[PDB]
Amino acid sequence: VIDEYLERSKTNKELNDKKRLATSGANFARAFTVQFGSCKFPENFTGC
Amino acid sequence: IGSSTNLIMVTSTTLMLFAGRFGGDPAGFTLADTLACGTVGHIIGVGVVLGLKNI
Amino acid sequence: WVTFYWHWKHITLWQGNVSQFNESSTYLMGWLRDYLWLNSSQLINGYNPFGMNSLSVWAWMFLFGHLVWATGF
Amino acid sequence: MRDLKTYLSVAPVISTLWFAALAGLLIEINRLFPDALIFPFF
Amino acid sequence: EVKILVDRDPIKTSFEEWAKPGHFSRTIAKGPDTTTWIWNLHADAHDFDSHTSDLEEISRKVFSAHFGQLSIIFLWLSGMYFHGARFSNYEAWLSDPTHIGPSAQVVWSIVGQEILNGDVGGGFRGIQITSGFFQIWRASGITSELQLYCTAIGGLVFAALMLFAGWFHYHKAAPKLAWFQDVESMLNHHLAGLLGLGSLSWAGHQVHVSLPINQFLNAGVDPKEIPLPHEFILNRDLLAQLYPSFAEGATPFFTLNWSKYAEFLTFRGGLDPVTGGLWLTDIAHHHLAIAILFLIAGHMYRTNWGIGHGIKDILEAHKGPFTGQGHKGLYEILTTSWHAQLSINLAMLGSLTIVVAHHMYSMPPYPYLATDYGTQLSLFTHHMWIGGFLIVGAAAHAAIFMVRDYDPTTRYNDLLDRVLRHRDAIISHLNWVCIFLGFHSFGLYIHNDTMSALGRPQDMFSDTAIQLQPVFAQWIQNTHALAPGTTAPGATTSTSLTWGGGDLVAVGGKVALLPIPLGTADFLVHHIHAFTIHVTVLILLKGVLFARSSRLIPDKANLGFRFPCDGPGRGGTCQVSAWDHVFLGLFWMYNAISVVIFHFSWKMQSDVWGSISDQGVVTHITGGNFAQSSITINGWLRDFLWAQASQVIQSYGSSLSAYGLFFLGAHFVWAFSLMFLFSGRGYWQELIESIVWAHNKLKVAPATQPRALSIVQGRAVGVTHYLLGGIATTWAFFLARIIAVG
Ligand code: CLA
Ligand code: CLA
Ligand code: CLA
Ligand code: CLA
Ligand SMILES: CC1=C(/C=C/C(C)=C/C=C/C(C)=C/C=C/C=C(C)/C=C/C=C(C)/C=C/C2=C(C)CCCC2(C)C)C(C)(C)CCC1
Ligand SMILES: CC1=C(/C=C/C(C)=C/C=C/C(C)=C/C=C/C=C(C)/C=C/C=C(C)/C=C/C2=C(C)CCCC2(C)C)C(C)(C)CCC1
Ligand SMILES: CC1=C(/C=C/C(C)=C/C=C/C(C)=C/C=C/C=C(C)/C=C/C=C(C)/C=C/C2=C(C)CCCC2(C)C)C(C)(C)CCC1
Repeated sequence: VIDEYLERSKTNKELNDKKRLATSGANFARAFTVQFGSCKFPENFTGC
Repeated sequence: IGSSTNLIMVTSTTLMLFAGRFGGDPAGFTLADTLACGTVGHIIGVGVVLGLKNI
Repeated sequence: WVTFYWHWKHITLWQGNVSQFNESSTYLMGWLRDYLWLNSSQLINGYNPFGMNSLSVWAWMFLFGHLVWATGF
Repeated sequence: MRDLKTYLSVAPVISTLWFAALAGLLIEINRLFPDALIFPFF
Repeated sequence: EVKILVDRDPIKTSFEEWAKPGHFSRTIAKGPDTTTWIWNLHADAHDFDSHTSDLEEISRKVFSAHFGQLSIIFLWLSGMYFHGARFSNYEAWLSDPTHIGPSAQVVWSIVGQEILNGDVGGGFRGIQITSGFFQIWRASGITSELQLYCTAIGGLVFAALMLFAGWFHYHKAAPKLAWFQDVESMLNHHLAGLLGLGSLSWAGHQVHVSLPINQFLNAGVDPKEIPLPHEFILNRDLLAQLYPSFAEGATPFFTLNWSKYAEFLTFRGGLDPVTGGLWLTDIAHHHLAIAILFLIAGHMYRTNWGIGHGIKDILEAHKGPFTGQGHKGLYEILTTSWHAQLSINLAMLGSLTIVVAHHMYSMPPYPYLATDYGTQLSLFTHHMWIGGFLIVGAAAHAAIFMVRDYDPTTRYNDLLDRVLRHRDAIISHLNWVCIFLGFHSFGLYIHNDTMSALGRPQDMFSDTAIQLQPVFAQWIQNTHALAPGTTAPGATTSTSLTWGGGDLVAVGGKVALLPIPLGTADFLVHHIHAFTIHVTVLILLKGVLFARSSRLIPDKANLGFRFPCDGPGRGGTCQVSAWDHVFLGLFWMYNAISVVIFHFSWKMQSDVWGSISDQGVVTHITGGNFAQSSITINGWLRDFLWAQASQVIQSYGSSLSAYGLFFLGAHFVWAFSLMFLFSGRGYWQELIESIVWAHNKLKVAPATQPRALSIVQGRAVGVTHYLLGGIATTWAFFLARIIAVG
C-alpha cells in the first residue's frame, strides 16, 4: 500500500503464479496419488 | 490536569457519589454501591463531555 | 403409462424421425426432456403478454386441470 | 468386556459392519476390474 | 443466595446398560413382542419428561445433551476447516477472486464419477462449493493454509474438550436443581459475558488483524508479500505508516478526544467500490458499539447483592390500562417447565434467522460476495427454510406444554385464563381474515388469466390496464433515499442501495447492487405472502388453543398429546390432536417458503443481477420480464418453470450431471410420500397376514411377528418424505440454474 510492496509484487510477479499452480496441482493429486503410482501399498505407513 | 473535561468528569462523579450516599459506615454503603455510583457518574460525564465537544 | 408410450411412439413416427424414440426411450431423463418439456412449448404459448391464438382455450383447460388435481389433495 | 461384546452384537452395529465390508470388497473388485458387461472367462 | 451446588457421582459409568436396549422405559425394557417395539425404541429416546418426574434428572440430561451437541458442531467446523486447508484452491482464488470459482471437494476415480471434477479454475478440478467460506476467510485476513490447518486442530481439541465436559457434568459432578433455577445470574452472564465480551474481542481482532491485511490486499499487493499478522502487533512503525492514529497509542482513549481514531472508525455506510461489500471500519465500529451496549445492559438483574432488579417483582408490579394485574404467576410457570422456554426460544430464533437472511441479502457484509450469485441464493434459501422449521416447532412445543404441564390450581395465571375463555372469537376472526385474503389475492390472478385468455388485455390488473401500486412502500423508499441528506447527517450515504435513489454499484464487469423498483406484481406477491402466513398462523393457533378440550370432545386432555383419533362415532373424529395440527401446518409452511423463495429468485434474476459493457448499458439475466409476465399463473409456469429448467435437464454428460440426477431422484421420493398419505393400516395388515402365512409354510417365521406401522408413524413418514422430496427438487433446480447461468 506504500507502493514499495506493490513494487515488490511487480518485481516478483513471476514464480508466484507458479507456486499457486503447484499448490493447486498438489491439492488435486492428493486424491489421485495412488492411481499415479506413488504412495502405493508399501510406504503408506506414516505416509501421505 | 485542570482541563475542562477533567473538571467536568470529576464534578459529575463526585455529585453522583454524593447523591447516592443518601437519597464500616454510619449508613450502610457497601463497595458495590460505590462502584455503581462511580460507573454511572463516569457514563454521565463521558456523555456530557462528548455532547459539549460535538456542539 | 400406456397412453404416454403410444403417443410418443406415434408422434416420433409421424414427425419423420424415429431415432429420437429409439435412442432416448431407454432412460427416464429422455422421457422427461424429449417428450413433455419439448412438446409443451407450443401448448403453454396459447396466450402471452403480446397476444393469443386458437390454442388459447386448450392452454386454459391445461391450467384448469392442474387446479382440480391439487384440490383433490 | 462381556457387556461391550454384547452391545457390539446388536443389530445396527453388525449391519453397518457387514455392509461396510461388502461395500469395500465391491469397490475394490470394481477397481481391479474397471468395466464389465459380459462374463468373458468362458 | 447464589451458590455452586453439585452432587458427586450421581451415576456410575458402565457398559451394562448398553447391552439391554430401551432401559429408560420399563415397558420398552421388558422385551420385544412384535416389531412395533423397535419403532417405539427410537420414538421415546429423547422424551426425558416421560422417563421420570424429578426436574433434577431432566435438567442434568438436558445439560449433557447440550454439551454433546456442541461437541458435534465443533467437529463439523474442524472438518470444514481441514477440507479448506487440504483439498481446495483457496490460494489460487485469492489472487483472482472474480475469474475463479471456489471449490473444496475432490471426488475419487473408482466408477467413472471423475466427470464430476469440473474445471472450476486456477489449475484445479473439483466440485464448486456455495457455502461462502472463502469470503469469510478473506474477510478474516487468512492468506495461507497453515493457519487453516491450525484452526482445524484447534477445533478438534475443542470438540474433545466439550465431550469430556459433558461426561464430567453428567457422571462426576452434576449440578442441583437450585443451580438451574437461578435465571438472574444466567441472564447477567449471557448478556455481559457471552455476548458483550465475544463481540468486543472480535472487534479487537478486526482492528488489529483484519483491517491492515485487507487494506494491503485492496491496494493490490500480492498475497505472498503481505506481512504476517503478528508483524503489525510487533512493529508499531508499520501501523503508524498505515494508520497514523496508532502513533499516539492508547492515550486518546483515556483523554476522551476520540476523534483522533476517525481514520479506522468511520460512519460512511454504503458499499465498497473495490470489493462490493460493506466497509470493514464500519463493521469494527458497530462491533465496538454493540460490545459497549451489551456490557452496560448485562448489569440489570439483582444477584447476590443489594443493587439490581427482580424479575418476579417487575412482572408482579406491572400495571396498565389493558393489562391490569396480568403477569402474576408467570415466573413460576416459566421457571418450572422446559417446554414453554423451548417454544419461546424456537420462535425467537426462527424470526431472527429470517431477519438475518433479509439483512444479509440486502447489504452484503463480505468482500466479493454480491457478485457471486450462487452463494447469495443458497444462503437466502437455506436461512429461510431453517427459520420456517424453527417457527413451526415453537407451536408444537407450546401445545405440548399446554397439554401436559398446565394446571390451574397450583399455578394460576389470569392472562392465560382470559385468553382461553374467548377462543371462539379469535378463531372465527382469523378464519374470516384468511378467507378474505385468499379470495382477493387468488381472484386477482384468476381474473388476469381469464381476461388474457379471452383477448382482453385492457381489463387486467397490470401496470398498463388497472394499476394497483404500493404507495406506502414507495413513500418509505423515498424517505430512506432522502434519509442521509437531512435526517442522518452523520452518514455520508444511505445504508443500502435497495432504496429507490442513488447510483449503481458493479464490481468486475458484473452488477453488484442497484435500486429495486416496486409495482403491481410486488403488491400481488406481498398479499399472497400475507395470505399464506395468516393461514399457517390460523392452523397453529387452532391447534394450540383447543388442545385441552373442545365442544366435540370435552376430555381431550386425558387421551394425551399423540393419539390418532377417538373413534368412528360423532360422525368421525380423525385428526383431533395437536400433533395432527402441527403435521398439517408443516405443509403450509412448506408452501409459503417455496412461494417466497420463488419470488426472490425470479425478482433478483430479472431486475437486479446482470452484466455491464464498457459503454455503460446493463443487460439482465432474464431481461426484465418480471413486471409483465408474473401477473398470471401461465406466466409463472412458462417463463419461470419451463424456461429456467433448460439447464438442469440438459446437464447430462457434464460436471453438473449430478444435479440433474437429484432433480429426478427427489421427484421419485415425492411420489413415494403419497403412498403413506392416501391409504390406511388395515389393508397393509391384511396383506401382511397372507405374506406371513406364505412364510409359515416354509418354516421361516420370525419370533417378532411383523406388524403394520401405526397411524401416527404413517403420517410422520408421509410428511417427512413429502418435505424431503420437495426441498431436494428445489435445491437441485436452483443450484443447477445458478451455476450454469451465473
Ligand atoms: C376474487 C376477487 C375478484 C375480484 C375482486 C374481481 C373483480 C372484477 N372482475 Mg373478475 N373474476 C374473478 C375474480 C375476481 N374478479 C374470478 C374468480 C373469475 C372467474 C374466472 C372472474 C371473471 C371475471 C369476468 C368474466 C369479468 C370480470 C370482471 C371484473 C370486474 C367486474 C366488477 C363488477 O361488475 O362487479 C362488482 C359488484 C359488486 C356488487 C361489488 C361488491 C363488493 C362491495 C364493494 C363490498 C365492499 C364491502 C364494504 C367495505 C362493506 C362495509 C360495511 C360498512 C359500510 C358497515 C371487477 C374489476 C368483468 C370485467 O369486464 O371487468 C373489467 C368481467 O366481465 N371477472
Ligand atoms: C461468562 C461466562 C459464561 C459463559 C461464557 C457462558 C456461555 C455459555 N453457556 Mg452459560 N451459564 C453461566 C455463565 C456463562 N455461560 C452461568 C454462571 C450459569 C449458571 C446460572 C450458566 C448456565 C448455562 C446453562 C444451563 C447452559 C448454558 C449454556 C451456554 C453455552 C451456550 C451455547 C451457545 O450459545 O454457543 C456459544 C458457544 C461457544 C462460545 C463455546 C465456547 C466455550 C465456552 C467459552 C466455555 C467456557 C464457559 C464456562 C462458563 C467457563 C469455564 C468454567 C470452568 C472451567 C470452571 C455457552 C458456552 C448452554 C449450553 O450450551 O450448555 C453446554 C446451557 O445448556 N449456560
Ligand atoms: C431445538 C431443538 C428441539 C428439541 C431439543 C426438541 C425436543 C423434543 N421434541 Mg421437538 N421439534 C423441533 C425442535 C426441537 N424439539 C422442531 C423444529 C419441530 C418441528 C418439526 C419439532 C416438532 C416435534 C414433534 C412433532 C414432536 C417433538 C417431540 C420432541 C421430543 C422427542 C424427541 C424425539 O424423540 O426425537 C428423537 C429422534 C427422532 C425420532 C428422529 C426422526 C428422524 C428425522 C425426522 C429425520 C430427519 C432426516 C434428515 C434431516 C434427512 C436425511 C436423510 C438420511 C438420514 C437418509 C423432544 C423433547 C416429540 C414428542 O413426543 O414430544 C413429547 C414429538 O412428537 N417435536
Ligand atoms: C390448490 C388446491 C387447494 C386449494 C384451492 C385449497 C383451498 C383452501 N384451503 Mg386447503 N389444502 C390443500 C389444497 C388446497 N386447498 C392441501 C393439499 C392441503 C393439505 C392437507 C390443504 C389443507 C388445508 C388446511 C389445513 C386449511 C385449508 C384451508 C383452505 C381454504 C383457505 C381459505 C381461502 O383462501 O379461501 C378463499 C378461496 C380460495 C383460495 C379457493 C379458490 C377460489 C377461486 C378464487 C375461485 C372462486 C370463483 C367462483 C366463486 C366460482 C363459481 C363458479 C361456479 C358458480 C360454477 C381454502 C378453501 C384453510 C381453511 O379452510 O381456513 C379458512 C385451512 O385451515 N386447507
Ligand atoms: C470520602 C472518604 C474516603 C474516600 C472514598 C473514596 C475515594 C471512594 C471511591 C471513590 C470513587 C471515585 C470510586 C469510583 C471510581 C471510578 C469508577 C468505578 C469508574 C468506572 C468506570 C467504568 C466501568 C467505565 C466504563 C466505560 C468504558 C470503559 C468506556 C465507555 C463506556 C463506559 C463509561 C461504560 C475514604 C474511605 C478514603 C476515607 C473516608 C471518607
Ligand atoms: C476461530 C476458531 C477458533 C479460534 C478462536 C480464537 C483464536 C479465539 C480467541 C479469543 C481471544 C483472544 C479472546 C480475547 C478476549 C479478551 C477480552 C474479553 C478482554 C477484556 C478486557 C477488559 C474487560 C479490560 C478491562 C479494563 C478496562 C476497561 C480499563 C483498564 C483496566 C482493564 C484493562 C481491566 C477455534 C480454533 C477455537 C475453534 C474454531 C474457530
Ligand atoms: C450463528 C451460528 C453459528 C456461529 C456461531 C459463532 C460464529 C459464534 C461465535 C462466538 C464467539 C466469538 C464467542 C466469544 C466468546 C468470548 C468469551 C467468552 C470471552 C471471554 C473472556 C474472558 C473471560 C476474559 C477474561 C479476562 C482476561 C483474560 C484479561 C482481563 C481480565 C479478564 C478477567 C476480564 C454456527 C456457524 C456455529 C452455526 C449455528 C449458528
